Amino acid sequence: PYKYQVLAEMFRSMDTIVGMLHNRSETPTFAKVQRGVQDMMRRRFEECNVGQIKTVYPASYRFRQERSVPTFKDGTRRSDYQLTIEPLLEQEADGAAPQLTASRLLQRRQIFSQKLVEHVKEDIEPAALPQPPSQDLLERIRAKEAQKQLAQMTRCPEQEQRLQRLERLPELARVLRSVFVSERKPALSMEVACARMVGSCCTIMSPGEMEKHLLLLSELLPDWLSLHRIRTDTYVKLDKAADLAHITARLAHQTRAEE
Amino acid sequence: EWVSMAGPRLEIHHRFKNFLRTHVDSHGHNVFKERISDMCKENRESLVVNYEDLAAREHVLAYFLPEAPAELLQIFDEAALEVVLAMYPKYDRITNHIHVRISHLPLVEELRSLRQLHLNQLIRTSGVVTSCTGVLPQLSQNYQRIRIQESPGKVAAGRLPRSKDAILLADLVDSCKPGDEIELTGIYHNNYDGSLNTANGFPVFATVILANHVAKKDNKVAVGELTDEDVKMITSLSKDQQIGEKIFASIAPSIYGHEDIKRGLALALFGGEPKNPGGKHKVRGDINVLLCGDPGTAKSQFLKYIEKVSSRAIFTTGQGASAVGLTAYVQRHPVSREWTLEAGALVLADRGVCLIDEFDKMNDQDRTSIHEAMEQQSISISKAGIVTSLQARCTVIAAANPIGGRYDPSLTFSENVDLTEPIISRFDILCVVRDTVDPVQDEMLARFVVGSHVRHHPSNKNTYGVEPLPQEVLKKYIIYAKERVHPKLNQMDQDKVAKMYSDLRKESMATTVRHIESMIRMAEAHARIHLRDYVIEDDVNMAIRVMLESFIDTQKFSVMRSMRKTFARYLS
Amino acid sequence: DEVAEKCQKLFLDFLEEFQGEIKYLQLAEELIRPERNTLVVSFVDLEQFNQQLSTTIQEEFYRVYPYLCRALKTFVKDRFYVAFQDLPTRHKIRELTSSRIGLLTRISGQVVRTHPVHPELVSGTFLCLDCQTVIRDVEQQFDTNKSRFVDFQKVRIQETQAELPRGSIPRSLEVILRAEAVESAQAGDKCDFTGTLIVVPYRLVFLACCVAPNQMTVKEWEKVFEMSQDKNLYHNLCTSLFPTIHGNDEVKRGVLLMLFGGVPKTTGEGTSLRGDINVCIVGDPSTAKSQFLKHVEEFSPRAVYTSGKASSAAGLTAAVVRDEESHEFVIEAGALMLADNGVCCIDEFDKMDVRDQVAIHEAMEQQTISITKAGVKATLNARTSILAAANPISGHYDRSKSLKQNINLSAPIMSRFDLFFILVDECNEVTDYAIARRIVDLHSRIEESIDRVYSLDDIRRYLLFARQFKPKISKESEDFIVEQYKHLRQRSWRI
Ligand SMILES: Nc1ncnc2c1ncn2[C@@H]1O[C@H](COP(=O)(O)OP(=O)(O)OP(O)(O)=S)[C@@H](O)[C@H]1O
Ligand SMILES: Nc1ncnc2c1ncn2[C@@H]1O[C@H](COP(=O)(O)OP(=O)(O)OP(O)(O)=S)[C@@H](O)[C@H]1O
Ligand SMILES: [Mg+2]
Ligand SMILES: [Mg+2]
Repeated sequence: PYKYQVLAEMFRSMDTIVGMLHNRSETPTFAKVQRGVQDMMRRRFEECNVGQIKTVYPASYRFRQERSVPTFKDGTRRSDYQLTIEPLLEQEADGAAPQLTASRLLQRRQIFSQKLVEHVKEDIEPAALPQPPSQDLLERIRAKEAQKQLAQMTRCPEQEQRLQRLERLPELARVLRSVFVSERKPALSMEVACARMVGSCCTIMSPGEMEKHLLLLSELLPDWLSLHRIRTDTYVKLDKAADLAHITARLAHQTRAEE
Repeated sequence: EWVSMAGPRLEIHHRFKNFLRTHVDSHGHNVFKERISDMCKENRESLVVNYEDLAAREHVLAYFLPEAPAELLQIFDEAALEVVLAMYPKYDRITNHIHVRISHLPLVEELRSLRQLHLNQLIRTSGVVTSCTGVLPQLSQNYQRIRIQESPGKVAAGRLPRSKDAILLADLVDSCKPGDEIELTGIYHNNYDGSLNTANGFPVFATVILANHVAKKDNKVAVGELTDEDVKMITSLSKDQQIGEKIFASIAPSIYGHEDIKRGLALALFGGEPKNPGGKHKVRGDINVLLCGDPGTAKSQFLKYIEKVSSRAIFTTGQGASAVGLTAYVQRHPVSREWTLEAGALVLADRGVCLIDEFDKMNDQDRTSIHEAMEQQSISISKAGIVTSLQARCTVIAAANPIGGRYDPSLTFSENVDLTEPIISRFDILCVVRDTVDPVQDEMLARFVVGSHVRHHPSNKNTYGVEPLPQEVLKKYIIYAKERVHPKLNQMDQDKVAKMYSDLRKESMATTVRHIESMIRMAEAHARIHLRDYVIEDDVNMAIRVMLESFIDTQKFSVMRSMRKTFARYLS
Repeated sequence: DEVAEKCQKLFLDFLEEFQGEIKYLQLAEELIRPERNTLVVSFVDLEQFNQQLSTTIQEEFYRVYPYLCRALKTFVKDRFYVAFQDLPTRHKIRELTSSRIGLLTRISGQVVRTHPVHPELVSGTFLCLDCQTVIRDVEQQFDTNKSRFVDFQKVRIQETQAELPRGSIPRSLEVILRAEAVESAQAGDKCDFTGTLIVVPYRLVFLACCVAPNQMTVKEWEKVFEMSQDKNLYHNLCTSLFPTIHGNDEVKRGVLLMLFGGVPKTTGEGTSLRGDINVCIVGDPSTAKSQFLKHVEEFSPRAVYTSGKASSAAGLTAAVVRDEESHEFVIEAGALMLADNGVCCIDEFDKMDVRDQVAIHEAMEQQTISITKAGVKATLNARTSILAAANPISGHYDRSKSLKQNINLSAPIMSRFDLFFILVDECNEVTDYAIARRIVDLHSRIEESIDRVYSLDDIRRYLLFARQFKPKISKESEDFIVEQYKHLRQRSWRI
């Protein structure tokens, strides 16, 4: 039929384009194949006809949805799925990478024509392509509740602030370790260490907060981390051989105890 | 490597000879014999062979040509030379070497797309010529070194146009000009340059394309690329009696009102037919549009839309455009130090459109150079001992703001705009836009603006009463009309236009030939809109109407009422 | 090098045992793809898997990198280049010294210039011209058919403004990108590059491999949530952002709004609608004209400050300068394009010449700047919000003259500012008392006289979280806006 003739012609064009793209080590994308077919046959190319091909002879290709396809300087975002087509070719016994030679091209078009003839002897439904993945009483009650909550918060605020800092100590500690890994030094001053930690921390913080956090680390865990008062400064020394997992477990236990 | 084998090499040479002497076209004519007879008549030195026919007949040759270009091309040149000698023995006296040219390579690649993988391979590219050298002899031959930049229309915004070098030998020498859009089929070879290695500090090879075939990128290629469905849709649109209304309404959907400005801009976009009566004087077929506006009328929006729509478009601002920048200039090459021409904005605007923003900011010295290109559509550069002529056939759209920021209706149009009379005279269409406080028009503007704002949210992503056409359909219609229609003015009544022009003289001296020429090319463009090979007088009537509207818009208030009363016959 | 072989074996171990799925198996399988030839490896996974290997790689990256490539090739062949990411330490350009050569570090800068992609010959197959001997696999110390080439890009980077010490010229650095790193960076962008500092004949050059541009902690997230539910959030933010400024709260509201900013929209016709706000403050002297500029500059890290007369036309948008080495013309960035997606503050806008303001015109509305000078044609993004400060003519608002006669500004410039505030100074005893007591309290009690409802860092985090939402316009809002604009327009600074 005329429709089957057009199907065979565009299948030949698709096979030629796929071979040309694959023989030079280039990943065949749907857009390039469509552009090539449109230039070759001056006809519209669309996924429905590709699904029709897959229905006719599914063994021709493997269709995949893939990311990270370099589209040059086209402004394409990474999150855009792309439909790639991989030719299915029998592996030769010579050990060389399979290549779409003209003999294989002729074999494929002959097999496609034979499948079309078999279908006639019996429109083609396209195959499913892989898709991408009183007011006073209320006010008095409110005032009583506010007074009760105020009496509740008469407890020292610092009691919770440390707790807040207790949740921030572990992660920062990790960074601290890396800092002493990076500097090739056994001890460092407060100023430089705090500046580097702030410049590398995930949270914007003041140097004073970093100093108080370091003091809290020293007071909670003195065996790992030591402070030495020299002249007009305090210097920080750490044991780099300690296991980080056990220290993290100890910090979690201390935070639980403080809760 | 496999080709270098002597046996297959010779066998392929004789097979190519049989292809030359055996191919038959669909009409039963051996095309290459006619081609070789024509070349012998013209005493050329090159032969053109279609790659498509070779691929259809010999697949192995089509496979080999991109892979081993130099050796196979040399063999084909030898085969062509010996075929010529056998057919025309005397042809050795006029030529000693004949070269084979490969045309219509299916694989077309851009200058940006060039990588290592394409090295020493035949590639087809497209671009625009910027600078060229002279004819240089070699102790082997003719030499040409040219510099090619990417076509500005195809280049995305915000990224610089990249440049490459190309080499032409013998016949291809002097086959192109600077500022000409061409496509090339040539070999992407690499060259050894120690200066680059020393500068970058590591081995660098300067890749230079050795072109085999040169073809200027006329719109014939674009015509060939057109799908027949596009042609049938365009023809079905042409028979519509309201095609003009929908075409005008299809421009600037996001802007409300302002029928006259979009009418004039569309009429200029479709363009007239350039003429050369006698080869003694050349009558331009281009329309220059001037848009003087009070602030708040979305002139820049119109210019931006025109920039986007046009297949070839360049956008320039008033402050950043110098006289040297707009035109081609002479410069000494940093490497070879011969005088070279670098094309300006207008030169690259040839066959395209050029947009000038804030034209009232132009320095008069920069203005002086504009008139030559406006009147003659050609630029003569006489600098540093080099005198050259370059084509400047471009459609110019200029924007302007009145001095003081507000247009005074009590003054002449010349007084409100800080431009000399010749500059205004060169313009064919003048459009002034004012600001009026009309509550109903304000309601319409506000409603349309808020509706457009709601429609075009990224999360969510007429006056004539006609549905606008799709942008792609409009572009295809414009291309087909530009490249197919050539109207003829065989049914114009000269008495009516003569009387109208006498009245125009009377009422202008009470307050020229190029106005008649502008009206003529305007009627030609209006006929081109309707895809008619011959012009109907309705085109003339509409051109007269719009020209009279433009003319009366430039007059004082005390006289435009009398002008409208006098010319109420045509405006109705 | 025995340690190099040990590093190669340990990298094989990491590739083959890191995990309940091995992360790198799919990446290695995709490395077979011709367009994919570099492998991205996290540094945190390397350091958690083992520490000796991580330190050795961080310390002798140049020494073991070819061995890492060999390990990658062996691992892939059992069933190419190596890239690293997520180094926890950031360094400054002024910190780059010879003592750090060979160390794996990441550097932050701004790309100013770019060069085209060039083929670099790595291993060359040389043919002797005397005995026709083919010499293969010849490394290069800084036959084309059988040799190996790698894509190359050269980048020129400049120091960031924040890290620039006062009175210091920002130094420039050369960066080499190869393979997938090529063309991944664009001029005018700020990037962090991971790699090493190599020695070029001497000369200092950085070899880079990678480029840079829900999961927040519970307490920060809960604080943001709680402060998002405040009914008096607007006034509290207005007070906290300017604790030391008395009155003039309308200016505070306006600057807060322009900090938040609107949403940009692009029409189907490709036209972009500006989603930013431009603010003008004009007033008699002794007012707070400047202080707002300083506050917004110190608060927003993406703020640029400039004076009026000292700035030229070229310095604002961009300039065209001839490069010494290349003997061509390139573009040097201006303040507006450096302030991209930020805020630019101009002081004494009146003293600027008209020739400069006309240059500003394009960036004001079209949000882009176009250059067509000396054979250089380009368009650049200028997505900025402009805050301008000025005084009226002669420095005093003369009530004997009309309002229009009191401002010497062009009509389009007047039109293109969304908010235009004019400040007039009056002699009132209560205002004088309040101003005097505030000033003296600040002078005497510097810190204890400051009560901030929310922390500045908290405000910054909330603003960052809020800026990514894109609200929709309701129909009720639609017709309310229609009728309000009707009433407003039915009545100098034309609307
Ligand atoms: N008639 C209109 N219909 C719809 N939107 C409009 C109209 N006039 C102006 N606008 C809007 O106003 C915006 C700004 O207008 P502009 O283009 O800057 O004004 P202008 O008339 O070009 O004068 P200049 O050149 O800016 S001094 C446009 O982007 C439109 O969104
Ligand atoms: N409301 C206010 N609250 C606190 N201090 C104020 C207030 N108004 C004025 N001042 C003080 O007056 C100074 C003047 O402010 P500036 O903005 O530096 O001056 P100016 O009004 O911009 O005049 P110019 O432009 O510099 S000539 C401020 O720096 C404050 O010290
Ligand atoms: Mg405008
Ligand atoms: Mg001030």
